[PDB]
Amino acid sequence: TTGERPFSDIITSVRYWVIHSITIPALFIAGWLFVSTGLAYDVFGTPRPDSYYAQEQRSIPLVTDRFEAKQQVETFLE
Amino acid sequence: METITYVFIFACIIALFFFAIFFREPPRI
Amino acid sequence: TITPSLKGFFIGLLSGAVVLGLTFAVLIAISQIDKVQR
Amino acid sequence: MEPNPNRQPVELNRTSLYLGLLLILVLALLFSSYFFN
Amino acid sequence: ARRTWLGDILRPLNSEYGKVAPGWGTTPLMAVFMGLFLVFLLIILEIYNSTLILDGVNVSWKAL
Amino acid sequence: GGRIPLWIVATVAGMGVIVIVGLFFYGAYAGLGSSL
Amino acid sequence: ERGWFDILDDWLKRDRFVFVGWSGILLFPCAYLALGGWLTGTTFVTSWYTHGLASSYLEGCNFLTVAVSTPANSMGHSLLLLWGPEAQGDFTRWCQLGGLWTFIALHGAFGLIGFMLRQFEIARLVGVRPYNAIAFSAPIAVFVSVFLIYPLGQSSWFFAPSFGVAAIFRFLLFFQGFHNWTLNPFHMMGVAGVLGGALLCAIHGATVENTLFQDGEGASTFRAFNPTQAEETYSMVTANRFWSQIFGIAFSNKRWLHFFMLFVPVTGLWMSAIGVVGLALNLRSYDFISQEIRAAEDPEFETFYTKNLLLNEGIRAWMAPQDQPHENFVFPEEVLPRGNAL
Amino acid sequence: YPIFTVRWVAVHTLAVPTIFFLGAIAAMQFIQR
Amino acid sequence: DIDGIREPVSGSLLYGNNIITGAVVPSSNAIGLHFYPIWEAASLDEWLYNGGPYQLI
Amino acid sequence: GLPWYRVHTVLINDPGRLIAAHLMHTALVAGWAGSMALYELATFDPSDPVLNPMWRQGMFVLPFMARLGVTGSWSGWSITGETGIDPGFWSFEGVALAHIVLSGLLFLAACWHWVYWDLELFRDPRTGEPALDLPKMFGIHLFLAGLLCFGFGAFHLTGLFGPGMWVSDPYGLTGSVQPVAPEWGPDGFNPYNPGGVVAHHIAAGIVGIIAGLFHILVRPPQRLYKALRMGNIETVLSSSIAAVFFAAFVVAGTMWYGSATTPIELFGPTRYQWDSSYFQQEINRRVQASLASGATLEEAWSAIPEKLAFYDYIGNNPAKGGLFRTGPMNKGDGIAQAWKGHAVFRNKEGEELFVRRMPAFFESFPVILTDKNGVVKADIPFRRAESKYSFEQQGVTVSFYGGELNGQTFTDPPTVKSYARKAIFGEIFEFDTETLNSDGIFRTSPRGWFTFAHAVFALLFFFGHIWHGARTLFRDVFSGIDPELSPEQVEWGFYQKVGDVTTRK
Amino acid sequence: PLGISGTFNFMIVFQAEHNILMHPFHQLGVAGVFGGALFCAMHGSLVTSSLIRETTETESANYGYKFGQEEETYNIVAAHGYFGRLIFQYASFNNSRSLHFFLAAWPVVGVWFAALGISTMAFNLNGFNFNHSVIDAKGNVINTWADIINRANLGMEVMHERNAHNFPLDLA
Ligand code: CLA
Ligand code: CLA
Ligand code: CLA
Ligand code: CLA
Ligand code: CLA
Ligand SMILES: CCCCCCCCCCCCCCCC(=O)OC[C@H](COP(=O)(O)OC[C@@H](O)CO)OC(=O)CCCCCCCCCCCCCCC
Ligand SMILES: CC1=C(/C=C/C(C)=C/C=C/C(C)=C/C=C/C=C(C)/C=C/C=C(C)/C=C/C2=C(C)CCCC2(C)C)C(C)(C)CCC1
Ligand SMILES: CC1=C(/C=C/C(C)=C/C=C/C(C)=C/C=C/C=C(C)/C=C/C=C(C)/C=C/C2=C(C)CCCC2(C)C)C(C)(C)CCC1
Ligand SMILES: CCCCCCCS[C@@H]1O[C@H](CO)[C@@H](O)[C@H](O)[C@H]1O
Ligand SMILES: [Ca+2]
Ligand SMILES: [Ca+2]
Ligand SMILES: [Cl-]
Ligand SMILES: [Cl-]
Ligand SMILES: [Fe+2]
Ligand SMILES: [Mg+2]
Repeated sequence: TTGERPFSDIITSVRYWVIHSITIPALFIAGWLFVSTGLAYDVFGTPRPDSYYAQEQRSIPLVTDRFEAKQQVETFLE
Repeated sequence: METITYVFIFACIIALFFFAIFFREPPRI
Repeated sequence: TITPSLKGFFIGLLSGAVVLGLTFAVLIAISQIDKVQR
Repeated sequence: MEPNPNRQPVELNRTSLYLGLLLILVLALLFSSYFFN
Repeated sequence: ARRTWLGDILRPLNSEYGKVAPGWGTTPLMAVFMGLFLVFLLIILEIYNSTLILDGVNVSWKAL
Repeated sequence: GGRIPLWIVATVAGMGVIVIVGLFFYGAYAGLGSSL
Repeated sequence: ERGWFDILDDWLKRDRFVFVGWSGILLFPCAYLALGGWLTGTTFVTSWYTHGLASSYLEGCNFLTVAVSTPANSMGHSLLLLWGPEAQGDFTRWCQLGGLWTFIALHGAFGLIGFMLRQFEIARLVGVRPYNAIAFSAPIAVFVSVFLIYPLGQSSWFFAPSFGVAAIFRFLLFFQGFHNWTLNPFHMMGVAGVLGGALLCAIHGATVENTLFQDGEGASTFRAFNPTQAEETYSMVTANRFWSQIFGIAFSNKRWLHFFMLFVPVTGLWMSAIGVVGLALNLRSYDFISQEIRAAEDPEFETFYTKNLLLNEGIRAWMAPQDQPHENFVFPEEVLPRGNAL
Repeated sequence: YPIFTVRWVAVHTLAVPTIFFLGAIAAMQFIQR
Repeated sequence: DIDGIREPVSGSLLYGNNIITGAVVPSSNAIGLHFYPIWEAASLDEWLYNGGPYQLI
Repeated sequence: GLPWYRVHTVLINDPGRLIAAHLMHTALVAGWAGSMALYELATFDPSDPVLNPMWRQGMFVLPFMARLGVTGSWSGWSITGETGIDPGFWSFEGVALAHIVLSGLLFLAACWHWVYWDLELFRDPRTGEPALDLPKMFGIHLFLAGLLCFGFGAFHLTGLFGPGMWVSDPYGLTGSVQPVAPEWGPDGFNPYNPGGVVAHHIAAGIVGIIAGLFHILVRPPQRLYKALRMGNIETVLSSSIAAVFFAAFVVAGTMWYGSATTPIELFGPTRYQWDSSYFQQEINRRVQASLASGATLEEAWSAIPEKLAFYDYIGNNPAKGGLFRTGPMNKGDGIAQAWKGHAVFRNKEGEELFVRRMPAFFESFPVILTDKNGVVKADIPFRRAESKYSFEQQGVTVSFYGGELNGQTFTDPPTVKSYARKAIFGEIFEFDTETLNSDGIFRTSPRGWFTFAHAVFALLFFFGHIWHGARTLFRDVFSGIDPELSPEQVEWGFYQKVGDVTTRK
Repeated sequence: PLGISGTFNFMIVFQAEHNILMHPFHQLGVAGVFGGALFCAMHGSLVTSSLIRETTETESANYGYKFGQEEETYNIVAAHGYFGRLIFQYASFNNSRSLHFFLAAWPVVGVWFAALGISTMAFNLNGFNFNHSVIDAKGNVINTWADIINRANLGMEVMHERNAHNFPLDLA
């Protein structure tokens, strides 16, 4: 009894569904594409399945230098 | 001396149980 | 000298001042616009 | 000396005595092994 | 209550219980000193943390 | 007021939850994370 | 209704669906960012560069194995600010360096401050005593001791818990093998307060539900209660008699009962926090010296205490090379402690 | 009834990223190594 | 001898335990799920070696 | 009557007896300091600041006396190993005696204030009710605190009228009490710069004098007076506990990380110095410079100070202790007597091998030797049947340079293995384990014990802050909520603004 | 074992042999006991916060309640008014019977699942195993926190009952 429209009124109204039958699927498709385009890997710097190791390297690219860690990751990525 | 200590504390706790049950402040309505 | 981390410090300080400034500007504005009735 | 009017009686009821003795005796039972080490 | 020489002398220092300045008084100036003190603590924290690194300020035993 | 009955909104919404969680379980057996 | 301060106060304190308050200004952004940083990291962010682990749905982990992991040991206790000297404003690199860890831990810390200020604020407005805020000091002591003090006493944030289901399981096992934390009497007091609290929760709920007054005709009894009713909904007198006769003692004072329900778990969590402060310094209850002196001189003397240290020794040697990659441990097969066959 | 309340904002700060994330995670179920 | 390998584990206070290390030790792995009441033993000394008190308790 | 946990509340309305209770607390604390010092003096061995300094001996107050310039005994020794010194009155013993006398005087004053509690000074002249003007008391106390803080920095720490403070080189080899000039540039904020401690006191002291004058002269805003309940002494308890927990967390941190006020010759080395092999790096530096300039290996290692080698040993790391492993570090590994010298391990081929050191995390650690590239070359196996790297197979030997064993070489494998086990701890020492019946198990130093107690008390004082802050702001509902409380005031939307009747909707 | 350290021995071996931490029934037990403790503190604090004023400041408020009195001793409407605002109105109970039923049910159901966790790991249906679940494009194993758990479990496994196994598998 704080004023706002009751949730049960909103989610059973035709107009809620007209707005949301477009916004909900649009958001979901945008999330889908953020991954399917590969963009998620690049924003966050997460390795793709082919990018954890070089072909013959077999030690992990562990960061070992506090202030030049950013440079280490850049060289590791080289 | 340690065994004595552990068994003594334990015995005090069993005595405490007896008084707390049979010599509790009786609940009064 | 302004070292790169002192410059980063000023950036952090400015960013925080701005998040706080805008937050209070907005809340003051909204409270002014939407007053309780007495 | 004139009496101090801030004085108050203090109480510990029987249940509190029992709860308190149980706390102390069980704390002792728990900590004694570490004290003997 | 008992009067004494020293209590007579000190009486004025304990006579303004409850006395206030009107309204907000010096609250805004206090706020400025508080903000400056927050910034001061942040600075000494970041230097100790090595998040803020300053010319001629080697945070270690070894130049000190 | 509402044109769409609450029991339908619930049923459809619940079914949607089952589908998306179902998909996440399928994914435990295929592609990344599948051990294969 | 005066100056802007008092107009802002009015609006902040409106009776709405989600109460805001002055505390809301700290709470909401901090809780939102802690939770969102957790969902963002577990969904998208790796731990390859800090731990050599995959940790996100993106890389193939499931709800149990995802985490936002701590930064590399080389980061020490860096605040690891986005604009700081490590990431220098590069968001991608900041994610790869474990910046989301300190982001979550610190926003989470300020958020808990805001939640507790919320408890005080709402209590003051509604006119109740602030015991809920007081009780919440136990969550606070636990968060601060385990997520801040513990790693501050160790070499780096690397050894804080990582934010994840399996990551936290790993943290438990590490504390067993390295700190023998089960032997610690402050942890034992925590366990007593948690299990004793769950005990009180269960027994008090069951007792009320089973000493209810028949206040309606329904065989489903929940409708036969009214919040505004003057009368107790259940019989303290009958409840007291039942437990007095079953167990030997019983509550007779409802006020004491409810205070004790606050006291037990709050006190147990505070005790566990003190033990963790000691573990920050490796100040463990690891050993009983008299046990070791005897066992060293008498190869036929064995207790469950000596059996558990053998397990700890296994945990340390088997887990350390992958759990502490900055150490570059190489332990040749021949040095690993193992019993026969296994 | 007002439309855009504190509550409305609260609901969307959570609901909006939630749906976007759920689409991201659904797409992940088809990634192969 | 909890694990049936003639390697007896001391559980009691008088044999070198404190409240934290002490235990009544489970019955012997040689017994398995066999019912081992006192009268199954040749003596109380055997019953004790094999962890009879554990089952009774 | 009052419950047991409230007995001291009889003091809330009684300024005289509160002052008496404070005096008594102060008498107890000064008496503690006095007694603690005398117990330390009765047990302290001053004969070897190199391998048996105060922090090896469980000394807790001695380093606090030393930090501020009390470094001598009336019996003639000094903390830096001098003989025939005259400390004047202010020796360790003079400081202990001063605290015991202070204790006695404070106890007597407490008695007077308890008896003569009903002084007119404590009565509000208008109402005749007990009253303390807390805002004004704050300015007076802050002014005094500022003057003392200032004079401590300006006279004591500078040596201008006082002894100075303890300072040392970066490796804690040659510490002594020195006058220290204030550092006024940004390096003043460096925790490792002692001049910044001097500048702190001068500057913060001036600020406290000013702020104190302000607080004496300007009344609180009505707004702040009511908000913080400034007529309620419990508000001061709340904020004072907050200030004290903040200060306690700070002294726990600077004890654990080290600073110019937590010097390693007084409290021991830090754990981080082991983690970063701080002393090993310096020792190797010095040996390489000796070798560069034509020294033999024996000469180069023989030039390493015993004191430097001893810091490069895990038995001195404060993160190697146990909560119930009580007493002095000497009770564990023993009283250090002498450096054995630096152990060099070699295999049959004569390649130099290095024992992997134990990290502070590990109560036990295997023995693994690597070459200079970190490749494993030897170890001490657990299972033997597939052993490839044993000392017997690899023909491992150990030779000592410097110390007791300088010039010696051991080839017997159990003997070489015994030394390898010690090398996991860093430099190897001879210890007296008999005098104290030492048990061989590592304890922490005063650096560890201090940090533990203060972090724990800081966290507990957070609770006392929250509790007294609550009591202050909710005093009106201490015994319960209004029995007539309007159900309109907790129902939703009856009021527009939560808990405000004037906003009834 | 009937002993404090024996209990820890049982737990550690059980983790080696069943990966209990990774079992959802043990996880439900944790939620049961952590949640039981949480709701215990919550209820204690909510009732305590709304006790009706019946005593003076020099008396324990507990004297404000008398054994067997008819009237409720706190204001549930006040408590609900606080807690509905702390979270939101419909997240709070105003019905004492529902509240107390929840207090019973949450820890009791969680602990039943704890018990069924142990009773079904008794028959070796064990915690989730994601050891080497994440593999890169070539086939390299990419460790997750589950693999680090595995390494700790292996330490327990190889060391426990160090003289009792003659053959390579521990099959009970
Ligand atoms: C109440 C809300 C709140 C609080 C308490 C915090 C707190 C914090 N944030 Mg978060 N944040 C918030 C809201 C908040 N944030 C919001 C809304 C966003 C979205 C924009 C973020 C996004 C964010 C990011 C991306 C990061 C943080 C980080 C941080 C941490 C460092 C902040 C800092 O150093 O500021 C310094 C600034 C202040 C303390 C403001 C001081 C204002 C003073 C009193 C006045 C001085 C102003 C002065 C006139 C300006 C002159 C400057 C000039 C010299 C250039 C700290 C835990 C960092 C972190 O978590 O790293 C791990 C980090 O990387 N925050
Ligand atoms: C009988 C079994 C048992 C029991 C009952 C306990 C009980 C306890 N353990 Mg012990 N543990 C055990 C066995 C047990 N342990 C064993 C065998 C080991 C191996 C050594 C351990 C190892 C262990 C470790 C390593 C630690 C514990 C700790 C604890 C305490 C955790 C308190 C808590 O709730 O923290 C949970 C966290 C909080 C209360 C912090 C605040 C949380 C906020 C409120 C969260 C808000 C969330 C937000 C709303 C949204 C979430 C979003 C969602 C998507 C997830 C508690 C005393 C911890 C401890 O002592 O801390 C001091 C700890 O660090 N245990
Ligand atoms: C800040 C406080 C402090 C600190 C850091 C130290 C530090 C030190 N002292 Mg000093 N000391 C102090 C205060 C302190 N002391 C006081 C107040 C006294 C008078 C009692 C002494 C008298 C003293 C003597 C006589 C000696 C020392 C010695 C030492 C050294 C060894 C300490 C040790 O073994 O601890 C061991 C610590 C513990 C075993 C931890 C105790 C934890 C308690 C028991 C937990 C209690 C839990 C509680 C019951 C739970 C309640 C639960 C409830 C709320 C529900 C070390 C340098 C020794 C030294 O070497 O002297 C040269 C030595 O002989 N001290
Ligand atoms: C400067 C610090 C300080 C001061 C002056 C006070 C003063 C007070 N407190 Mg607060 N408090 C503090 C810090 C402080 N507290 C801290 C750190 C905590 C958390 C641990 C609390 C938690 C607390 C609670 C929960 C309560 C108080 C209460 C009180 C009042 C009555 C105290 C009494 O009669 O106890 C009488 C105590 C005894 C007869 C025996 C106590 C024995 C203790 C537990 C163990 C032995 C202590 C040992 C001698 C300690 C050496 C001290 C040193 C190591 C710190 C009084 C106004 C009570 C109150 O509000 O009354 C209305 C109350 O309920 N305090
Ligand atoms: C859980 C944390 C917590 C809670 C719930 C409280 C609650 C309370 N405080 Mg206490 N306090 C705390 C921690 C807390 N305090 C800390 C850590 C300190 C510093 C020592 C204080 C210092 C203090 C004083 C001096 C006083 C109180 C008082 C009060 C009471 C009124 C509310 C208030 O003043 O809030 C204070 C507000 C906060 C704690 C929120 C501050 C948010 C900060 C500014 C955000 C900073 C962001 C940061 C700059 C980002 C960079 C991070 C960096 C790591 C990079 C109430 C009992 C007053 C009282 O008792 O009146 C009777 C009172 O006089 N507090
Ligand atoms: C019903 C099967 C589910 C297991 C039990 C669930 C609740 C009952 C058990 C708790 C007992 C606590 C001690 C007695 C506490 C006590 O005395 O309770 C009493 C309380 C009220 O009693 P009444 O007499 O009003 O109602 C019960 C009968 O007389 C029928 O009216 O009982 C109930 O509310 C039963 C609700 C059953 C609702 C149907 C099942 C609910 C399923 C929920 C489980 C979800 C699974 C989640 C797993 C992840
Ligand atoms: C970090 C960061 C940030 C922020 C971010 C954010 C804020 C985010 C948010 C985010 C979000 C907000 C997200 C969300 C998500 C969600 C999800 C992902 C969900 C899921 C769910 C599910 C899956 C469900 C499940 C279940 C349950 C729980 C129970 C019942 C049954 C079922 C199974 C259904 C910023 C920008 C400032 C910058 C820096 C960094
Ligand atoms: C009167 C007089 C005098 C004298 C005086 C004197 C002689 C004094 C002394 C005093 C003293 C001689 C004091 C002492 C004190 C002490 C104390 C106060 C202590 C305390 C302790 C505590 C508190 C502890 C605690 C604890 C424990 C026990 C265990 C562990 C934990 C802890 C730490 C917590 C003269 C002639 C000058 C003149 C004038 C008159
Ligand atoms: C967010 C913290 C703000 C601290 C309050 C600063 C006091 S601001 C204060 O506001 C008054 C309203 O009566 C004005 O009339 C007056 O001019 C002004 O001094
Ligand atoms: Ca001996
Ligand atoms: Ca491929
Ligand atoms: Cl075992
Ligand atoms: Cl076998
Ligand atoms: Fe209840
Ligand atoms: Mg998959």
